[PDB]
Amino acid sequence: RAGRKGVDTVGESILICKNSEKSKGIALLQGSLKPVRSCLQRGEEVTGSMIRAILEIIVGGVASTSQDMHTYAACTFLAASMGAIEACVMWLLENEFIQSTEEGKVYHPTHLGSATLSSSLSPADTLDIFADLQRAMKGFVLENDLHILYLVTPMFEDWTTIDWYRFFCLWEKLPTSMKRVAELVGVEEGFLARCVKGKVVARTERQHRQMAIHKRFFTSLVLLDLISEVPLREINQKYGCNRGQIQSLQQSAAVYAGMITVFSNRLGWHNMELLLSQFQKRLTFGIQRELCDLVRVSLLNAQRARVLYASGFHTVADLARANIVEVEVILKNAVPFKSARKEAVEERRNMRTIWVTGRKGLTEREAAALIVEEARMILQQDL
Amino acid sequence: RAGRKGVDTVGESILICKNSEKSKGIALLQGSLKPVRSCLQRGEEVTGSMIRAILEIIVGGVASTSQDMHTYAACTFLAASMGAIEACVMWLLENEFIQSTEEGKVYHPTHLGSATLSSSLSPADTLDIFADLQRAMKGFVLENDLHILYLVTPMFEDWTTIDWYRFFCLWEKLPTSMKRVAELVGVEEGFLARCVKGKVVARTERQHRQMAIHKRFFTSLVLLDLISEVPLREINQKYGCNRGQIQSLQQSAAVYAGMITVFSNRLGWHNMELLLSQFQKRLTFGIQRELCDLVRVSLLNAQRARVLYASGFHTVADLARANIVEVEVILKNAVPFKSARKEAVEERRNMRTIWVTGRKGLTEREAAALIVEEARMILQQDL
Ligand SMILES: [K+]
Ligand SMILES: [K+]
Repeated sequence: RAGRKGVDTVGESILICKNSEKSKGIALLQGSLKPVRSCLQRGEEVTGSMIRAILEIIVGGVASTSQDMHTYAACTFLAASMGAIEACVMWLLENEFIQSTEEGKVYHPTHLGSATLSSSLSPADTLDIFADLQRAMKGFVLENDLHILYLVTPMFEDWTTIDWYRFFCLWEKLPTSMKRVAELVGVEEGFLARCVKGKVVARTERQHRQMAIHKRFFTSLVLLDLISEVPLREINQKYGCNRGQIQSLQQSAAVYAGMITVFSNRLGWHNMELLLSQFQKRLTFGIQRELCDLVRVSLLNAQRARVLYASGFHTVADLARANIVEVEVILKNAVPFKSARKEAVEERRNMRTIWVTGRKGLTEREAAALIVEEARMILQQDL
Repeated sequence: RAGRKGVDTVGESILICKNSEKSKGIALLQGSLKPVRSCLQRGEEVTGSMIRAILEIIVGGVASTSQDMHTYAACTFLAASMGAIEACVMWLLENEFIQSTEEGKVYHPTHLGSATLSSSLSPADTLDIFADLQRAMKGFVLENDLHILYLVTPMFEDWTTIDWYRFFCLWEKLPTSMKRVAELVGVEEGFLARCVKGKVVARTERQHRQMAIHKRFFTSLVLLDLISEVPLREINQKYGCNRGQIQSLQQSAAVYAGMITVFSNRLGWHNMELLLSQFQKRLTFGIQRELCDLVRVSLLNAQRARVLYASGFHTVADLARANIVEVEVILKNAVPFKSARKEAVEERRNMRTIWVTGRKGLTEREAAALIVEEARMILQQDL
């Protein structure tokens, strides 16, 4: 990124080092990129990338027989550099992903197969997800939205560094209704104590998904406050994570929530599907059910939707009838100031202070007129 | 075992083979024993045998410091053939087995440590056992003896080849009170179906202790009927296992039941200890609580104790007052015949038909007199 084309004569790069790390710095300047691996490499005859690859072609209906499988193996990048394929096919058979009809040896997708493909889910993750859902449908808590959120809470990657001492403090202060959900999932208070007392991550044993469970329940709490319209600064102080890690999490959970919804629909689990089908939109914007209609407008996010709701505008229909200058004023009240704000400067009438995507700078007035204009266009398309 | 010392001139050994397996047979005749491994060998820096070895010397109080540890490492068979030790010490620290007091670096046993040593349990198994007990004390079924038996049901080795189709048939016919115990443990009906329908053992994943759970619950059912004085032939037909596999199981479970009882006592878990402390004796002989007093006599097993109980002799005290020839007759009624038995042969008055340990052949009369004689000696020692 050193050197602007058409602007600079040269691009300069400086790597600051010490005498001790002097040799490692030179290694980088002379270093070159490593050769590209296939990521489908084989004491592991089976592998995730291959299992998914084989599942996609069989369920999709472009690979039926055993001859089609090895023909596919020829097209891979792994074979370009110049058994394992057969192992993945059996794996799909053992775990009810694929069917075999002896037309000798022809493979067809199951309901679980077609569901996994439509859900864009990884076959390795689908097994635990399928069990987790069946476990939840045997005993489910409906008095709050926490248990539902847990099912759509992603835990395939760490989104933040969790302070366990902070976690235990929230555990005790946690209401009884949410402790019931914790117990029902696997959250044991004993494991939480062995985390604060001693910084033993363990996780060496495969059976230590016990760690992931507590990380997942911690995350669901964050997502619970998030769709409860709890301020980002409160969530930051309460949990110990920045706004960057949160936004990356909600956009991840919004997508994941859609996956579990599709997965539940293709298996015929209507009751479970019915509950989940409202959280994709709520996780995206971080809102409650009431603001779901307002946030259809492009410029209206969580903060702008709430202040317009609390001012009499509950729906797009109510927002189309709106007086523009009234919308503008309500927007002006949602701004965050360090001092308890909420002189006359008439030189700020042209200040473009509202950002969009692929944006021209919008004034607070122009944005308001756009919100009312868009609301009317949507109101007509609703008929 | 070919050649009797002082009897035979030679010992002959014949290995019958085919032309195809001819070469493998010669390999055995010329073959010799492999060198003895240390079984404490090290991508495994930690190992079970070492962890147990280190735990025993610290808890026992013969190894306190870090110098004592490597001094011990010198005495091992592994070092005789001529790092890992330090890894095991940390493991004992991470899992609350051992304490460290910075007298720089001195290691002491915890309550969990001293309990494991007194229980003769393996440190690797103790972790899951400790969790299983804590899980059981949160929700425990007392209406039957099944849930208690599960806690003392050993599953570290396979004692028989379980027919899963047979298992599912017993599952449906299983009463509601015992289905509640199954659910409470982990027995899912879905996994039972995927065993009968398809012979997929899986168990490749470490998290597949789900297999062990169903094997363990199957075993507890056998142990339940066993202490319910259900005939060995019925248990054989019902489950599909021989009397040899059963006897090896009960003597294994009798010992294991004693271990869990001691383990519970050293942790202060009195309520749990109280329930378990009656099953070591019942698992040994395969009896109900009523026969616990009778089986104190050496010659009285499960079968002989029951027929004497059903005939008026409930205790050793009642058995000391007994008329010998009456005891003899009751014993004669407990014999199993193929025909519906239960001529006059007075030539069988000297037939030694009762076996003992380190035995002279006992007549049904001599045995009866021994039972009454022993009962009197015990009755006096009871005072
Ligand atoms: K929007
Ligand atoms: K006895």
